[PDB]
Amino acid sequence: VSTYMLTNSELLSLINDMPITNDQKKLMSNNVQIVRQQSYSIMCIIKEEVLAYVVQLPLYGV
Amino acid sequence: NIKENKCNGTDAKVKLIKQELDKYKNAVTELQLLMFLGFLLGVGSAIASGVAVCKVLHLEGEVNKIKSALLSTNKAVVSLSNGVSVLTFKVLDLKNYIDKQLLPILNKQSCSISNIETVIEFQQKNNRLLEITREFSVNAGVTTPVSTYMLTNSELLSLINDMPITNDQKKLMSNNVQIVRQQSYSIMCIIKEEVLAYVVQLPLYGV
Amino acid sequence: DIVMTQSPLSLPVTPGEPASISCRSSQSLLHGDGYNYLDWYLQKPGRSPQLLIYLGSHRASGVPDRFSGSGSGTDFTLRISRVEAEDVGIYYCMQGLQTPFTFGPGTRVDLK
Amino acid sequence: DIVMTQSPLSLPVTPGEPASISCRSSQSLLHGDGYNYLDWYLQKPGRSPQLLIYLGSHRASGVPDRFSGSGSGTDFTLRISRVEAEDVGIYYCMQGLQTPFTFGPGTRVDLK
Amino acid sequence: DIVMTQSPLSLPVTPGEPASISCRSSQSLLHGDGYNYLDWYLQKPGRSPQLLIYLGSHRASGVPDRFSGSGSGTDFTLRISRVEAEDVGIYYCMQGLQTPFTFGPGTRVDLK
Amino acid sequence: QEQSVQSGAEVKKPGASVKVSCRASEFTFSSDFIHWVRQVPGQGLEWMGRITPSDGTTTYAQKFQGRVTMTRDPSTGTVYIELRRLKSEDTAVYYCVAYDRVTTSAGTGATDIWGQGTMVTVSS
Amino acid sequence: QEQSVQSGAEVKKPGASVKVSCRASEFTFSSDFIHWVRQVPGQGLEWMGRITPSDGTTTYAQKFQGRVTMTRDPSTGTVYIELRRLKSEDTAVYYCVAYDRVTTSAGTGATDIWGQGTMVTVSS
Amino acid sequence: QEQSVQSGAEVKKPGASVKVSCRASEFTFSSDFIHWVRQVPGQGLEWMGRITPSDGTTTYAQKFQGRVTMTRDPSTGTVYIELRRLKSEDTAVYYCVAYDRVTTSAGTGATDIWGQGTMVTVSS
Repeated sequence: VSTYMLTNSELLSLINDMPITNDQKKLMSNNVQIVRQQSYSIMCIIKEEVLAYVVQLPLYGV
Repeated sequence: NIKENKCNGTDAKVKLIKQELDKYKNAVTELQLLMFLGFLLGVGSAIASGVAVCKVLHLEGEVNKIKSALLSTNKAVVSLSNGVSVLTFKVLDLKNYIDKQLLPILNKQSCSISNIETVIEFQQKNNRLLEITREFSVNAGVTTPVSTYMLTNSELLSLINDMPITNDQKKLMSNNVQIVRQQSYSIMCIIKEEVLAYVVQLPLYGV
Repeated sequence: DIVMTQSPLSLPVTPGEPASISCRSSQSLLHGDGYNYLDWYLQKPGRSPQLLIYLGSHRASGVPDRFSGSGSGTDFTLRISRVEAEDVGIYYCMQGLQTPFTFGPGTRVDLK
Repeated sequence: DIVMTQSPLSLPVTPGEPASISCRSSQSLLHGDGYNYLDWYLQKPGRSPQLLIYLGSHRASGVPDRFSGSGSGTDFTLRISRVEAEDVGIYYCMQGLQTPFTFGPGTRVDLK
Repeated sequence: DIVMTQSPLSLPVTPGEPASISCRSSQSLLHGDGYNYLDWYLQKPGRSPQLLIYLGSHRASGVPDRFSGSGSGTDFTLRISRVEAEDVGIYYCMQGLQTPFTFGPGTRVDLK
Repeated sequence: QEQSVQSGAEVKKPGASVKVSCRASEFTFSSDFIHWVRQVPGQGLEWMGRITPSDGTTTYAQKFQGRVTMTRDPSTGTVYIELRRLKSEDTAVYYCVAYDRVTTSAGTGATDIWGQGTMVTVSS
Repeated sequence: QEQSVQSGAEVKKPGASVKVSCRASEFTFSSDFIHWVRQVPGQGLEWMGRITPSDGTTTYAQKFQGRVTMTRDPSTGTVYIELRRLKSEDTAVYYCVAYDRVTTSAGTGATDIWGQGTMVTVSS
Repeated sequence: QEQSVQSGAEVKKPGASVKVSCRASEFTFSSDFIHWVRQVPGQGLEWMGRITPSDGTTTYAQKFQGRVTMTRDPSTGTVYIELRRLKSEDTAVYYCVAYDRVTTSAGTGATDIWGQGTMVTVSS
């Protein structure tokens, strides 16, 4: 995902609001380049004057 | 270096300038935070000299020496610790436009800019810098090949001419700048002391 | 020093019509590099004076969008786009070129 | 209501020299949020009136680039950059603030 | 042809205060597509005349930022933002519409 | 900008009532007002009245108050004006015009279309 | 823009000296000048003098030359003004104001803050 | 902006003919007109005539019509002016100037260069 699709502040807010533990948030918030490198974006339905798409962020487990 | 903004004017020009300054600060903060027969070849590393150059740069006070040795001329030859000879080059200018003109007036109570071309010039320079920082941001710190943003045509030609090599190699490489640009590399390097420096790695044809 | 005059010395105003006050100066107040050095101050009865116009034709914080300044050289005019009922008081004209600073006599504006 | 006057009441014009007509109003026509509410209408002999200037200093469709308006407050001026031989007729001044709408007496412009 | 006049015919100036000179013309100098066709020339005693203002309100090479022009139609004004001690001489007003070219009488400016 | 959309000439007698109809479906532009303007030959214009085509709210002049009646027929979006007791002096020309103006933070829009106009005269 | 930062009222006698103190740590804005302005009731303003808080350079008016003394205490960044031999007529109000202005190639900055003001009167 | 490009002084007698030459190759700027301006000392300027260096079209003034001849030599791009029957009063200074102006939709360009000027006098 490019900078145009997701700004730094929005990504940090999403990471903070992500329902995970604290160690994972600490490890992922200091390496935003890596978590951005492995993400994905899907373009979705267009209707009712509103445009919505899907962003897929990895969830580190080990 | 920019720290904060205090003036709360109403005119739209102040709003545009403040928005562009905020974009500049966000880009600077982001860059700060960024700190057949095929199996008989070998897994030798590609980028190694740039890593060594950046590691030498990261040492104590070398960047200060480089900055103090490039105050009068934009192009010079500086020597680092141990023993090495690396060319250094300065691009753009942001130590005079934003520190002498906009900063002394924004940090006030009743700022007001009675002009319109300054917005265009500031947006052009900020667009260039933001393009550089965004292209570093997307590619996770390593880019290839180097785009036009990191190295312009005239600067590349000057670097090739100043490269300590023979004449035939210079003649062969200056007529095919696309190929020599295709095989180059760029490494983002230390950020400190209000000066940003990175490393460009250019191939040196031998046969 | 520098001697200033204002015009008029009395100007009743109606809630809905514009108004204009003129400051006339001595030898030109115009500086070098650019911009004049004249200011318009307001004072309500009893309170402390508040800045209205600075450096000729600019505005500070506050001062809602109905005050303006104009002029270049030795004559300057303060113009109200649409006066309200909260502009009664005294107006002062100030210079900033040399430093025998001299405020004007002061123009009184009251509701009619 | 609101009473308007025009100046002059007769103005012959030469094909190649500029011209100016002034509309004077009663208590200020200036609205709130912004912009005046005065219009300049044109009428040729026989045809139907056509809009010339709307909302002070703007232009509608048509009206080739030789008409302009100016003024702020209670006095307004309509200025012709370079008149031609097809501008004979009657000019009218109109308001839009309250709703006792009152056109002006009308200024007659003829070729000299 | 076309007859031009200048005002005034004598204007002493002081080093630190502005100055203004007016050129008045015959039947309008205004061209078609756009822009006027009047120029202001300067002449020092002894040397060759040098252009000061061209095409109404523009500036050529040189002419430091204290000279300006203004006006539209038949009257034009040349204004000095802040005169210096090197502006003594003679000023001339020139037209460029037809080709019986005529210069003005010439305004003399001297130090007081 | 004459659109040639009006009724025909009318000749009447004192003491009667006169009706003028203007159709507002051929103005080629949407309008929020249908202001009526009368003009006696040899003099200037004079504002007469207005009705909103959306609902039918009427705004008159003080002199014409209590004498003129405005109505709207939505069959073809037509407006009718009725004057009563034409005590002479009413020989004039009537125009139905489209007149709308809107202002915003940055930009002003306007629409002004004048009609052909009808001639109403009264005589013995 | 009154900030309500001054001393209290003062009543004195002819032939004595008067002292007025203004603290420049609560202006909420950095200032390069602390100009003092006096005003007699029923009349207009009049400049009195200025001192730079950075070093302490003083500049007075010709009329007040040789009579008024300005000093700066860096314990809390406060300014003191001393007037001597109040030969009547000095019953007035004194204001300490922050007054800075800077100009550049494109853009001008200003900072002007007035104080509450103290009242100094002399009587038998 | 004096360029120091002109001929020398000339002293003549009544009833003869005078020739003044101006070379238009050292003006450092391309020009479309080579207007000639005469000036008698103690008075103002006055237009004399023009010729286009491209082809040689001549435009004179009514007073000087039928007396002055303007020609162009393309050997070095030089212009000659010839006056006949100098019935006194012609003691003056002559300047050859480059004078071009062009206008477009957005932007106006001009080029004005004055010469050193020669002095022509007639006496017994």
